[PDB]
Amino acid sequence: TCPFYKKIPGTGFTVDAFQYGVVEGCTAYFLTHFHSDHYAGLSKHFTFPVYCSEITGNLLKNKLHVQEQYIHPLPLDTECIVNGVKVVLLDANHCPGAVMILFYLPNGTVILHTGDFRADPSMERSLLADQKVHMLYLDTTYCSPEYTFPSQQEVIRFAINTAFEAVTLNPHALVVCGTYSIGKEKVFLAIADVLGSKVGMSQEKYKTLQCLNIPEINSLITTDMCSSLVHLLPMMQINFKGLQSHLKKCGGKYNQILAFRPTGWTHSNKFTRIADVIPQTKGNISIYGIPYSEHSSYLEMKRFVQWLKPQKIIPTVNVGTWKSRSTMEKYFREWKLEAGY
Ligand SMILES: CS(=O)(=O)N(CC(N)=O)C1CCCCC1
Ligand code: NI
Repeated sequence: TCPFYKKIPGTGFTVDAFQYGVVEGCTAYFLTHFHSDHYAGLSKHFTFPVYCSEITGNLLKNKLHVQEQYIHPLPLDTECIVNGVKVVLLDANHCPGAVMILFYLPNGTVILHTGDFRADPSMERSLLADQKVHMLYLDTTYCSPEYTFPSQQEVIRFAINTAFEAVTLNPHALVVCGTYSIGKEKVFLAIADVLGSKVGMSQEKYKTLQCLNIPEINSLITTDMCSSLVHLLPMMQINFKGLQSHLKKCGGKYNQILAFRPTGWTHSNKFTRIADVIPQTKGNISIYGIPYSEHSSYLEMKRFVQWLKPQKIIPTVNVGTWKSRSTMEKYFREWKLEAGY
């Protein structure tokens, strides 16, 4: 049974709704981004129209093997008509290819679905500036004031400086970065750039990255592990056992590992500053957890919503408990009373 918050009223449209079989009345299925909780259910046998970004379309075709005739890519920042309804895709500042969707309903209502997003003041000068939005379907992942983290720029500065220092001190150190989905590519690309290396990875991860329209990508990544001193591994292998095992396979080329686990928020944000972050260490292996978020902080979310001034908000994350739902509704009312809308 498809839940109400994945349906767009007054249309034949759903958003991120592929795990419910054939949804009654759905003439077009929108996909905001290529993360498994959102695409769950799509495969080579899907036979309905899918609307998405070009990058998402590349991943559907090459990784899930969806047939080309059912993939409908749309350009960003461009008014398009889909099954008689005007829509616009906007950059979500999430992972590559991720979008927000603006729907202009036949009755005059305007709906924004954020998909997953990291709110930014730059969104205040998109096509959102032009008109009123009545309903907002909101990525509420971190909708509580305890959720603080630094800018992406500050986290990358920390990672670059940390990696460059370690490898300049010991030229026989290897850098490893964890991954389990698309997103957060800047972490490993920025470290490899400062070290003058390509990023080495499996054939499967190389395939994924080749779908993302990143400029000059062939100059930045490789499947030749022996040529690279920055390696990507599955996130599950970023632990002392898994890294010890990987070091053995490198044939005495290296005598130290510096590893990075880009998490979302963790409780150590409530205590510590980014500059003060320290690794976990056992012998010649050190592991850094770095708070690189592709979701809005509480303050970023609050600013976006108080700017947009929607008439109704529908959360799309943390919807499963009465405590979470009550907490979110209390913040939405606070924000409106403070701003005066
Ligand atoms: C826009 S708001 O004031 O924050 N809001 C809560 C919400 N979920 O939109 C409600 C206001 C009263 C009518 C239902 C909507
Ligand atoms: Ni996501």
